Amino acid sequence: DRINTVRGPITISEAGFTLTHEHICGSSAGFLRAWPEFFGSRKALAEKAVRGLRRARAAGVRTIVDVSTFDLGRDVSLLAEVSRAADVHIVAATGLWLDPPLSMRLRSVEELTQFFLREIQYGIEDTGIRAGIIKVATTGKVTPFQELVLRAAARASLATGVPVTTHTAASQRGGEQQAAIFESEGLSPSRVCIGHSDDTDDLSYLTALAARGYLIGLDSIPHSIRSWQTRALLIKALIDQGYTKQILVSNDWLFGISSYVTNIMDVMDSVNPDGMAFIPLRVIPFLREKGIPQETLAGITVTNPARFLSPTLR
Amino acid sequence: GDRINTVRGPITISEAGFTLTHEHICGSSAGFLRAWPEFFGSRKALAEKAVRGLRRARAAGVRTIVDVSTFDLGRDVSLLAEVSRAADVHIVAATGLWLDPPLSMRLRSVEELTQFFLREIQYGIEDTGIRAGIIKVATTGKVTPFQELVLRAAARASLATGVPVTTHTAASQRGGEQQAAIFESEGLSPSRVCIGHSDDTDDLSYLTALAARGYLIGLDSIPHSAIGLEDNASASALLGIRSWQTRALLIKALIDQGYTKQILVSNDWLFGISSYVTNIMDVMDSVNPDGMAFIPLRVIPFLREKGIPQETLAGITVTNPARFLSPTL
Ligand SMILES: C[As](C)(=O)[O-]
Ligand SMILES: C[As](C)(=O)[O-]
Ligand SMILES: [Zn+2]
Ligand SMILES: [Zn+2]
Ligand SMILES: [Zn+2]
Ligand SMILES: [Zn+2]
Repeated sequence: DRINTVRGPITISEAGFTLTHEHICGSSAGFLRAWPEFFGSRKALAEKAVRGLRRARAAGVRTIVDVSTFDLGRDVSLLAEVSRAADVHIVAATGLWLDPPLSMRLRSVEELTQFFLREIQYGIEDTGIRAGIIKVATTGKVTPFQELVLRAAARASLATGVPVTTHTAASQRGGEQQAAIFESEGLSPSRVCIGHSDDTDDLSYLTALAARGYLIGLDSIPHSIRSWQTRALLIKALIDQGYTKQILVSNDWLFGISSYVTNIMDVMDSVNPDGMAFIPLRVIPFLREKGIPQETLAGITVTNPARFLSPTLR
Repeated sequence: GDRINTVRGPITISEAGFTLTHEHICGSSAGFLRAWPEFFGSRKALAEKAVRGLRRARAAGVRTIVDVSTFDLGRDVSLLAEVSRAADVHIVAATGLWLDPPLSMRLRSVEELTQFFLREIQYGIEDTGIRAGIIKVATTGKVTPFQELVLRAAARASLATGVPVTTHTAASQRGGEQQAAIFESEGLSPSRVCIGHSDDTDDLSYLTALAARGYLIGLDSIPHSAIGLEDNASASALLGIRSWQTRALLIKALIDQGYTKQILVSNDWLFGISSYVTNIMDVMDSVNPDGMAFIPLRVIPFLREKGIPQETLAGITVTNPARFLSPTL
């Protein structure tokens, strides 16, 4: 019924057109606070994000899910500020990505479950802002620590109804091992989005996951040696197979980046000047031109994220 | 010249008094104390514990500690300021990087890292206005490419500000020699550098050779010992199984070799720890219930009894830290 955002709870019907995998800033824990000049300034980064969210809004977007975890340097205070100024809802994430510090890597599954629960049930830091999604990430065949993270994420999800969303290497079919771990925990696939799934041409891998009830996160379409149109046709391919209700689409864009080489943000913006508006301005019309009907597109961009984000244990 | 940055502002170096040069309020990770304070019970619980412990150290004669927690050890300078003020003990904060840099640090150039260290020294840490008075760096065995960048940025920051450098070593690996070589290649004076965790080894040839070059020698983990705890693999790995007396004897050894002016002594204690196994703080607190008061209450009398003059012990615990911390270029 209600989804937590960085400005408080909203009803399902208020979410509207939702981008389910995005970032205000891709960074590291404490980094934005310790070295804001890395981004010019905190004000400059905020202003860029407000402009970018208002552009997304004018292209029809009403909500984004920021899947920046603790170790991606999530600053929910920043998220709240730019959400307010852009009038775009932002759902914040708990979980762990691929750069956990020692204080996280040395935790038990039980400890990590408490941490994820605290961010969902109590709030993030001292802000009272509660996470509405759990983000996790794996590499290869899943490390021992990543297995603990996935199990902790399943248990937090099962306690709260909040969904899980993942980082994979699609070229390694990494969703398969993630699914196996989630199902061993008793998690329903309909609570899970297997993400970065547009980085493959292996349709049979995606269909098999969709048939098992997973949400398929076709979430990095503008990250272009495959063209974006090729990635976008995976959306059409899953629709054509009758799995429209399993599709989630996004840009995986960011407004600031420090967890990579300096000035990569500049390179990225020059390649995709549309930013988070790439899905609604380029991918949706491309799909219309391929004959996908309005009702289907609305299903994918409004109905599917609402069903996914609404906390549910059914 | 004669003023040093503390988390309550600049003090003249005559106000530093008895100084523990390698300590921690909390051993953690960037962002961690603010995201998960319940890991330590609560933030208030941790602050209260630190204040009790610092007040006891103060009763025992300690006037200043140097908290050598960096960004990636989860340094929260607001917490340092809160507990410094309440215990009325000076705390010097650190910039630099330890052994757990996140990607956003690991991918930076030497010039970027230099700017980051200079920001924390010359401008302030985060938005607090509190300036670091020391640069902490760390290496393991062979220095990694990234650690080499960190050590060069530290040297450059020190040369620009006069602020000293203090290091983490694996002393069993004679790590200070690789560190010293890099520092000297940048033109850094050894008198601006403390080679830390040097009490982790009994190799007096290694220690005296560094001392002879003008390095400060950090004998900084004296109460660290898992003797009696040999069935505890994690505590043994961290604390070692050499006795505190064995560690303390290195202080007398370096004095006896003529290097009194090169010795810095500390506990390397902490009031909270998240960057290791859960329960390690409780284990440590049972090994050493004196906490940071261990140096003045145990080690100083031990050395006296060996016949070391009071004046020598006062030079080590007061004069050497003052000379080390006073910005000098
Ligand atoms: C921060 As990412 C490139 O895993 O979406
Ligand atoms: C935080 As330590 C054990 O390197 O002093
Ligand atoms: Zn990812
Ligand atoms: Zn992402
Ligand atoms: Zn150390
Ligand atoms: Zn230390």
